[PDB]
Order: sequence, then C-alpha cells, then structure tokens
Amino acid sequence: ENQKLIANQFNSAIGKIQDSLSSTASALGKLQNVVNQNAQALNTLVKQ
Amino acid sequence: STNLVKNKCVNFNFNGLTGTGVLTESNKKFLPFQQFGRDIADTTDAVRD
Repeated sequence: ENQKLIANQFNSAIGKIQDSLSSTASALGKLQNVVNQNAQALNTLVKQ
Repeated sequence: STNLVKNKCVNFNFNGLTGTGVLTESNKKFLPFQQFGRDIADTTDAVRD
C-alpha cells in the first residue's frame, strides 16, 4: 500500500535530522565534547 | 645571525623565541606591531622575519 509513504517518512525524518545538524551545534555534542575533552586533554597537556 | 633555510630541521633562536623546526614560505599576514604568531594551544606556527 505505502512503500512510498514509509520511504517518505524515513527520508523526511532524515531531512529533519539534516536540518538539526546543520542548525543545532550541540546535536553531535557527545563526539564534540569527547573531541573537546580530548582537545583540551592535549591542550592542557601543552598548557601543562 | 644566520641566513634562512627551507625544508630543513634547524634551531630557532630569535629575540625571545626559542625552538627547533622547519621554516617554509606561507600566505599569512601580520599586523605592523607584531613579532610572532601562535596557534590555539599557544604553539607557534608562523612568524615574521
């Protein structure tokens, strides 16, 4: 009945995610802070 | 003082800057009243002759 509708649902959710990432800076936060808590891990290491 | 060399690991002994590295030509621009540049982690990555 609705292969097209379910596909549109999945891709529309995908597009909402795309808008969230292109807008929300904290959307990937859990890598970002991990990158950051790695970054000033090294940065503290050089500040040290 | 000594002349400048490129693509060779040499010591750096400036007025107040010490280190060892490789000096290559670059495209950055500095303000008239500046001496040396830094990166985010207070590590030099470009200087004026």
